[PDB]
Amino acid sequence: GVLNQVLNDNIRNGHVVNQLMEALMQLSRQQFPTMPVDYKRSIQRGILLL
Amino acid sequence: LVSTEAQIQKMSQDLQLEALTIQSETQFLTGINSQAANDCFKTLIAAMLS
Repeated sequence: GVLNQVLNDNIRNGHVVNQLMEALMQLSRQQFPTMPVDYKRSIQRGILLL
Repeated sequence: LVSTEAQIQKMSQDLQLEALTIQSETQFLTGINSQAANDCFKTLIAAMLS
């Protein structure tokens, strides 16, 4: 009898995070051609923290 | 305008200014104030008209 704002039921059971991490690890393995290595290092360390 | 320190700090962290070593990259911070920006803005346009 009451309205509700329900989630997807593929999010409640955390699976999308696997897609996410796979994409992120790919992005880590890529180079930053235009930029130095230290910036890349900083970014990927910040990604490893999480 | 953007604040000078708020942008310069981003620039500074992007450049990773090592203390010991001498660098050409400190000189890039020379003359970054406003009142020169306005000076150029007032010089260029008047020149293009004249």
